Amino acid sequence: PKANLEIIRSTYEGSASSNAKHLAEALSEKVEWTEAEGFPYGGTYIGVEAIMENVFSRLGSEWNDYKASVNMYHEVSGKDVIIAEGMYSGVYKDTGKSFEAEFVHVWQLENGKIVKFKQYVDSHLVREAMKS
Amino acid sequence: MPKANLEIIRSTYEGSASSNAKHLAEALSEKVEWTEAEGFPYGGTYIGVEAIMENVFSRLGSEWNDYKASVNMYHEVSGKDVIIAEGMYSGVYKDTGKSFEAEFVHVWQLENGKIVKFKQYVDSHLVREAMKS
Ligand code: NA
Ligand code: NA
Repeated sequence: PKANLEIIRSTYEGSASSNAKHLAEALSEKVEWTEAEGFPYGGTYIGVEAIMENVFSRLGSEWNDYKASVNMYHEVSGKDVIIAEGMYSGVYKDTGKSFEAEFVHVWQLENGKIVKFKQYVDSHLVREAMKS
Repeated sequence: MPKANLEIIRSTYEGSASSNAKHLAEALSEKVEWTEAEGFPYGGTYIGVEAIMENVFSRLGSEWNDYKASVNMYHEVSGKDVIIAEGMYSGVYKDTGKSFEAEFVHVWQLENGKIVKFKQYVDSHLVREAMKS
């Protein structure tokens, strides 16, 4: 099997299509996916179909060029956990305002499947781009 | 020999505010660079303890009641002098009387037992909402 670090990098480091396919291939059936409360898509979603409807489809439809760029990956001692420090950027369609916001994503894997994801994000900056 | 990284970082959260502060001051390197998230009210990068206290901790103390950072997971990065803490802030903003809760991650880097870098990630919208009249 591919290393966990490689699996996680594969959800960010390629084209949008390769990233999306890689993520879907790696998600466990009952993956628990948490967007930060202050982020517009905040909440916890169980399974790929809820994640697509409530999160990724909206990142595509409400923003132009929504992008997540990782600056560091960290492998956690004594866990199957990968922590990514990164930056988001994008333009909110309704306002035309661009933003940048720093994030951390905490990924947990079991037997090489992604079983948990949690977003931490500088949500004030995201929300400011949404303000007319 | 210095104490373990994990021990040092835990000692900055797991006591009362007064001992946490003592422990942090004792562990900060002279060259520490400390970054608060841009969208957090005290956003910026601060060099050295004096700047950190002036711009960050003094204001957490003076502008809020019972500002607290509660850690839910401590992580140590394999083969690196990096500790990552996941947790929750809580507090009441004095000027509005509003309470908040917000999720954070803190990324700490050390060199030979002294903290050389800190970086805050925080759900800043929720903090900012408590500050609105
Ligand atoms: Na590990
Ligand atoms: Na106070």
